[PDB]
Amino acid sequence: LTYLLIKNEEYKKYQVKKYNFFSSGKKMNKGNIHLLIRQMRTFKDVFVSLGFEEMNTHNYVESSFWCFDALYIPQQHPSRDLQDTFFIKVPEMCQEEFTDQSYIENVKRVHSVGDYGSFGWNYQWELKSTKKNVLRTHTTANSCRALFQLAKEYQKTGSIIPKKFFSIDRVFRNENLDSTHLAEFHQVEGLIIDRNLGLSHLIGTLSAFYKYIGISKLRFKPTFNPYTEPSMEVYGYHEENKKWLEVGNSGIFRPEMLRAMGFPPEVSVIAWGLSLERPTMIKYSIRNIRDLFGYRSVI
Amino acid sequence: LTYLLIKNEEYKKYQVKKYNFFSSGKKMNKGNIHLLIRQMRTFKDVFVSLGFEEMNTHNYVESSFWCFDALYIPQQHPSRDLQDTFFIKVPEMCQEEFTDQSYIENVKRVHSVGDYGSFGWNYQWELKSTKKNVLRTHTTANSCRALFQLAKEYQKTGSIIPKKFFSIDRVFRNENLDSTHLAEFHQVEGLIIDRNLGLSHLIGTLSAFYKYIGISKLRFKPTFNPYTEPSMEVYGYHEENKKWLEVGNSGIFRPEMLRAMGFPPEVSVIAWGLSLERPTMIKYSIRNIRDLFGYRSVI
Amino acid sequence: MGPTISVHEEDLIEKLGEKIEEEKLNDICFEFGIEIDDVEYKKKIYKIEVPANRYDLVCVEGLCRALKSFIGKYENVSYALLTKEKHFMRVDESVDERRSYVVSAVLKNVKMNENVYNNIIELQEKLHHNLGKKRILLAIGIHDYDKINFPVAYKFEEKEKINFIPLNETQNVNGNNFINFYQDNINLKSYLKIISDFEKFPVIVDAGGQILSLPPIINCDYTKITYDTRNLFIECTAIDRNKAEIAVNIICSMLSEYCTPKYSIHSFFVQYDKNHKGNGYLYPVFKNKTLTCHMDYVRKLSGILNLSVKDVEPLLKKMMITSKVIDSSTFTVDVPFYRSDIMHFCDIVEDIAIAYGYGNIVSEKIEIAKKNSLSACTELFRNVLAECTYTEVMTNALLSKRENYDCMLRKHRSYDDRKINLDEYNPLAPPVQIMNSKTSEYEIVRTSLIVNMLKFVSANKHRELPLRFFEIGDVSYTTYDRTDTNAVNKRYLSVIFADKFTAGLEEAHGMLETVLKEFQLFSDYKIEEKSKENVAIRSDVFYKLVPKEDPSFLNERVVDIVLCPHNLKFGIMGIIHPKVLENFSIDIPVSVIEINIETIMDVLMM
Amino acid sequence: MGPTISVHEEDLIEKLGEKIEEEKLNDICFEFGIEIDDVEYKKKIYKIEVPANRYDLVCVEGLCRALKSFIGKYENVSYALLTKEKHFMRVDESVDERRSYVVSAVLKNVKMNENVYNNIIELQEKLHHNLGKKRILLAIGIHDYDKINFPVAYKFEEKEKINFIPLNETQNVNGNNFINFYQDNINLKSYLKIISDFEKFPVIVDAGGQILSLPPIINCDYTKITYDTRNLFIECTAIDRNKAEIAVNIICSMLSEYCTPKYSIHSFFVQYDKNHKGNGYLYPVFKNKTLTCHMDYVRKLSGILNLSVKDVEPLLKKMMITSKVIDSSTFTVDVPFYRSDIMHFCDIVEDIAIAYGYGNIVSEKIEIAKKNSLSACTELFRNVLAECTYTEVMTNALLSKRENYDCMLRKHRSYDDRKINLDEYNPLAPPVQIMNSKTSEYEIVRTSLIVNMLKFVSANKHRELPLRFFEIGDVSYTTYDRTDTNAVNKRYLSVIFADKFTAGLEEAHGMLETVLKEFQLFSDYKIEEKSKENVAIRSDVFYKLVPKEDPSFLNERVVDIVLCPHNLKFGIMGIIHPKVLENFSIDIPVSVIEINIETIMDVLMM
Ligand SMILES: COC[C@@H]1[C@H](c2ccc(C#Cc3ccccc3)cc2)[C@@H]2CN(C(=O)Nc3ccc(OC4CC4)cc3)C[C@@H](O)[C@@H](O)CN12
Ligand SMILES: COC[C@@H]1[C@H](c2ccc(C#Cc3ccccc3)cc2)[C@@H]2CN(C(=O)Nc3ccc(OC4CC4)cc3)C[C@@H](O)[C@@H](O)CN12
Ligand SMILES: [Mg+2]
Ligand SMILES: [Mg+2]
Repeated sequence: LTYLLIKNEEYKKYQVKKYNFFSSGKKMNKGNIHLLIRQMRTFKDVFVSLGFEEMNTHNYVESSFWCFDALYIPQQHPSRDLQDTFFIKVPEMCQEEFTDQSYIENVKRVHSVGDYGSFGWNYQWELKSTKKNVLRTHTTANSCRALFQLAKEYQKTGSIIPKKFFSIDRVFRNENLDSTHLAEFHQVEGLIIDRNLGLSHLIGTLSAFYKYIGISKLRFKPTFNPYTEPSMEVYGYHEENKKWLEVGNSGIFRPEMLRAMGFPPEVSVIAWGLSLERPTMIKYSIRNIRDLFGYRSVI
Repeated sequence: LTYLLIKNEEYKKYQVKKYNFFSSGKKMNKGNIHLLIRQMRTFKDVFVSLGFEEMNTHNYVESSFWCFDALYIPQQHPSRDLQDTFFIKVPEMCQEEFTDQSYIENVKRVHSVGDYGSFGWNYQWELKSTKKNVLRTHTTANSCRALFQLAKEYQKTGSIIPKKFFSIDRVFRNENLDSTHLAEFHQVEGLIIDRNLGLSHLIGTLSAFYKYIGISKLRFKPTFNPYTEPSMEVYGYHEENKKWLEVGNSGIFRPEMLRAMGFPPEVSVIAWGLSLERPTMIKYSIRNIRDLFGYRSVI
Repeated sequence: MGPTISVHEEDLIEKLGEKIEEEKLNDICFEFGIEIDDVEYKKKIYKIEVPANRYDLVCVEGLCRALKSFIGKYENVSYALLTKEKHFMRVDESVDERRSYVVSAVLKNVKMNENVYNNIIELQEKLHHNLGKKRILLAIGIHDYDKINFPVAYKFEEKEKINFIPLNETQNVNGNNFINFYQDNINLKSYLKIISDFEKFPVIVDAGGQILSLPPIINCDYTKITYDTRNLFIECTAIDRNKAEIAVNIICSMLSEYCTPKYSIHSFFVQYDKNHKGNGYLYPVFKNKTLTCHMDYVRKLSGILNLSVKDVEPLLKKMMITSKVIDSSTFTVDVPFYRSDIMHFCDIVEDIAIAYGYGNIVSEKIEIAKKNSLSACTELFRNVLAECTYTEVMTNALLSKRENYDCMLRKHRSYDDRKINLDEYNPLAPPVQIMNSKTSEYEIVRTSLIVNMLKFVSANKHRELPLRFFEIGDVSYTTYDRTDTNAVNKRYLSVIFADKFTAGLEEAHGMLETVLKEFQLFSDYKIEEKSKENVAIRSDVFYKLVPKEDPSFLNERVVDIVLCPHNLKFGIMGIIHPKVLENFSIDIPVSVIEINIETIMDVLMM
Repeated sequence: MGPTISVHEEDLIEKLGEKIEEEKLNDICFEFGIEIDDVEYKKKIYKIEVPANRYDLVCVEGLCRALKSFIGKYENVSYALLTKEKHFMRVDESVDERRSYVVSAVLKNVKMNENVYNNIIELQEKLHHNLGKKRILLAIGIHDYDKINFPVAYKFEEKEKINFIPLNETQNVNGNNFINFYQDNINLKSYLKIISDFEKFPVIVDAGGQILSLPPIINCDYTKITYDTRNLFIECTAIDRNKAEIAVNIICSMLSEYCTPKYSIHSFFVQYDKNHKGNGYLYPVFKNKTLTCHMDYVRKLSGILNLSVKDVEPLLKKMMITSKVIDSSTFTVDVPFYRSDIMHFCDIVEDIAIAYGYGNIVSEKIEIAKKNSLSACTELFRNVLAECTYTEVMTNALLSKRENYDCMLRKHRSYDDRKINLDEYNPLAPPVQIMNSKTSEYEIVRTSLIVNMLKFVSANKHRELPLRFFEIGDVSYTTYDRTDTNAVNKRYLSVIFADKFTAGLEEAHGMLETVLKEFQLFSDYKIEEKSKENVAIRSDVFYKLVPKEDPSFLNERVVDIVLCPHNLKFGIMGIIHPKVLENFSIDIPVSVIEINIETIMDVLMM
């Protein structure tokens, strides 16, 4: 059947039954990084490879100032409505005198009466709404925090140092319980800050990024984002399967967003974002979302 | 003692002996990446982070042309002597018409009668010795292969594209069996190729590299290498311990090496190299080499 | 995201000019920013989606001319804001701040139809739902002009004085039975109870006391919209003055073209009472804003490379913008009131980019650093074995001919052997031999990993069992006339198991299966088994276990692992022979797997 | 690497000029390229190491003036190559190609000493050993001038005609007993049998038939080197003409300074016979090569930034080079025959860099991208758990107050609680509460991972046991007046074990120990145990297991994990209470570990 501690110098006089190798062996138990975390690593590898620095996104609660108002999204936008957003109840409002009053002033000014060459939005901005805590709808929020801190530090330093930032983290949407979409999901964001950038640079780093995951051909559709003009939906051709897919969204951040921060018109930021879940369930051929993540996600 | 499948709705009427938590638990068995491979990963992470591309070093046999003659090391150098080098016996010689006869011609010309502004070595070069296979003494060999291929391709293209290369791989020395040093060890090499480089750039990327492993202060000693003029021994200050250490070697490759390849004097290459073993046994406080690697290397 | 327009398919008119069909309409919308969502009959309606911010694309008419200009012609549109004396409206102290503003408009001498009537109400619902955000910020009402005795007013009146015959009914409805009346209207219960729960109710009413409308969609039945309505009066009541402005400008703008003095709407004035504001507003406004850009910004942002202002004037025309040149380094655009979405020079740049075509901006071409794949593959192998609690090992690349062959009870292949395939696993290939080892035990480079871990196991047989090691590294052998050095390296993985009571012919087998399964490469047995359970396994390539004998392995217990359909031997796995356990001083049974991870690499999935 | 010079310590002379002592000599050598290897008496010899390629630094005299110039003075050296008529040497048809060349030199009127004599022979051995590569390419011989009747010759003579009294003996030695005679000389057996095994033996011999030397170190005893040797003749016989040239130039160069007409050696001519070559050579050669550099190369290569040729002339002087300016964009250096190591403009650049000081080139300052540490730490935790065969899990961040508290048999802390420490593990901290979940079960953000994996275990209790999961992710809770949002996130890790017959109070404990051990953070029990075995464990910080009770854990079987000396609770571990296994529909025992990996992060070692 099988050798033993005793059967050396005495194994010759016995029967070695056939072993049916047309079979499987003993089942082995082994540990597993979650599929979603493997996807997250691969993306993070791509990002560190292109020289990018991870941003801090260690938070789920966000004030609407960072999530909406500092991105130059108006307060009467469907993204700021209860139906589509988890608003926070008990820690309902953030601290007064969050960030800097000068920045808050710039944001109110541009939102209401225009500034920086922009016409504005021609409503009257309310500080009261800006302080309502939500579960962040995107990590674009933390990117805006980071953009503001590097504005505030380069105003003191006087120097505009080019930089590259990425984040991968969970965000929340008040979708239904009938699995139309997901209540939670992870978002991948990257951006670059320097002097005089534009869609040529976006398409460069975009095709870089995306070939790095096996999509050599890209196409670009104009679409709308309130924080990014111009903006383009990104499609890419999946080699191993038949068709083109929607793989990302991106654009150039608006002047009202950045210049409110302190940046001069020289400075521009290019940014893009995409899901983690969709790559995952495509690569591993996962049918529906609830077989990956959540309490009923075995194997 | 411990709960059971039967003791839910019937656990209340029993004795729960004390558990001595002032103890260790069940010993767990777990798998291990080799310490040397962990060190190798960390270095490789540092390298991919600075944008570097791994070279091919998939070989242990090297012709002396690539190991010695193309690096502009003379044939009557102590590195090419039996005492310090494993020469190959059965596959003793490589193929005639290895690489290109023009390159071989350039190397003989510079070694013997000088060229490219160099005086040369004023001996008479022998094609016979250049074809003797060895176990490679360094991976500088494969770096020279790669430098030659990018020369040969940029001559056709006409364009000098800046690039960065690293390798981590085993090399061999005919040291003794009395553990003076090691017969085998892994070498880490990096280099950069572009226009008009020099020691300022070397010290830049060097302090980059080395802070990335927790050595913020560097010092530099002139020393000698036959393939690198100028060249500097690199010392770095180890924070967590008392003293400065020798941590690397480096310099700028000689014109006789590169220009023989095809490069114009515009092109220069900066390069550095270091051990894998020494970081490993410092980080993990390994006493002597034979407790890490080799047949008697448990734990 | 985005609002889905339901337009027709008979839809395609002259307006289109070409009646170009689906396939080039598709690259036209892609190049423009629209996705054609669906087509579905009731025959063959086209539901499309448009930007949420270009409210001048929420009706078929606003699309028609936009997409028309996108290629066809600018067709510099004509307006005519006549008139203030015969037709006005006033806003009462009553109006307050719960719903402050009203904006009115008079489209005189209007063409009438019954599916142009469908057109109108589709437009009204669209602006109600998105811009007006389900009527929460504005409500629009369409009244026949002629049935409303001017002037008109907008107040918050006591509900007991409110009585009118809504569009729904023939029977009057008092204010104080109003909510209760529509409380269960499927279409309107929504709006009703929330929007309005004031002490007084908001009404727009003519000088004849005739209630004409409210916040809740009901309006009087008397000013109904029906064909043979010669001309129209529109009111829009709202909490935001500006968005109501934009609302009515869109409405009268977009059906001016289909009233018989085409592209002409008559105008109204709204004068608030002393207490509220106190001011007034002359609708329609219709101001252009005429921002002027600088020539460096537009190409640096748009990444348009080399092009100048003589190339710009045609580009905006395709987006329905009017354009003229000031200077090589200056522009002069006027925003159409159309484009409420333009707040900055960058919105013009966006439109110029779209007019240019997102497929025609030349890329930065950012040079990336490729990554060696062999390293990649072996690191995945390392991880998958560490996760089964195997410990990695690293041995000497040099050994003695005595260790590799004699103790292994075998002899190496000939140096003139021509059956040797460089893609296969070649443990007894002819070795690389050293001339001058200064250490006697260093005769050759290893050609198999198994010997060194046999040494290792012997080293640690005292330790705690089972022993579960693996090594993964380079082998070398002689290849005359096939490499430039006549030698080659290969990358092997060996997995050794040892235990007092068993050689794991079951666990090594399972380990090989598990390791390869990680890369979606399966046994043939596995593929048969799971397809009898009617499951689709990766079948196009696989591996099999071929029983053979081997000097170094206990008989009937060693196997070649063979890649199919290539038919290439790439590993071995079995029990180690007791004699060679003696030779290597090993007093416990031992099982082994070795594979050449370079054979299978290209079929592995990672 | 490198050759170790053994110089004295009384050594320090005037030559030095300052007699500066060890500490600044050290930064001088570091700045120069030398490492001071050791000091050891016989009193206090200084053994140093010098570049292998600057053969003009292999004797004390060559160092002295080099390091002297390095700071002190250039001291532009003087030569004087007199004379060809009275003192020559000829090379025979015999000489062949096994050892072809000889180079001779005559240092006339020389100072003599007995430790200058030590100096000489130390020099001779050094050049023999490294440049000459253990005499395999050149052999040097020092003969008193006067005892050699000129002219002299170099031949391959029949061994039966070779007879002379070597330095060793007083008794003659024939050629055909030569090897056998020295075959067991400790110092020389090496050289002998290998170098020379020709039919004839190579001798240098004067016109009086007197054998003076050979390849094997023995020379005639008659021309010994001993004090009161007025002046010296040197021969150097070698297979490479050039390296012999460089050899003797070094020798007579470096002791010219200590013959009384200082810095002057007399010269010789060597005329090969018709058959061999046929040519001749006038030693010493002593040519300067005078390469001239261009001003862009030197700063682009040396990275010297802004500096011009007026700054260059002083810099080379410190290296003992002579320097003059041609032009703002041109140089004129002459190589001293000294510097045999200079083949290219870059060797001058190297020396200019050294003269500049490697500590004084301003760095590129290449801006690197820092990396988040929390990600780093959690990925290490992931790997160390995967390697024990635990499977990673990812749950919902939102749940119900009913799941977190009631089913867990507990209530959360107060919103006015001021004992709450943000660095600790705070499972019942006051939660973050949602206003409008559109899904009833989403009342709060989770504050502990344990509940969701209790749900998970319930989900998979049908699956194969044991279950070994872990999750590692963010928790949130309310922190009024302590963050800018009044909420905070923490990063927790929870490890759940479940099995039919046991709650693993032993395996969870071992898992915690193993996981923390990976980061060299140990139990206090561990530290006691392994220090009783007299082992040094990381002791400066550690953790302990504090028994407490918990509503949700079976009594006497749950523990606080506490970081010391900080005294901060950072996890919990124990058996789950049967009642809450009922509440969560779990019919098998379950054990748990949860820790806040942000408390221990800064003491973890990675
Ligand atoms: C609201 O839901 C949006 C979600 C999610 C998404 C979309 C956009 C962003 C963004 C952004 C952004 C834009 C500008 C600046 C900053 C951030 C983030 C997430 C995915 C984004 N999408 C997405 O990930 N799809 C995708 C992405 C990559 C990919 O890789 C190839 C397989 C190898 C494959 C698929 C696109 C679609 O899946 C889309 O259906 C759904 N999108
Ligand atoms: C022949 O043996 C040389 C070996 C090995 C080495 C040295 C130089 C090179 C090189 C090179 C080179 C130079 C120029 C161009 C290309 C390659 C390669 C290996 C280590 C190189 N050395 C070495 O690794 N030491 C070292 C390096 C890094 C390090 O990191 C800090 C702990 C965190 C710590 C120690 C230096 C010394 O250990 C030295 O004693 C031994 N050197
Ligand atoms: Mg737009
Ligand atoms: Mg030098």
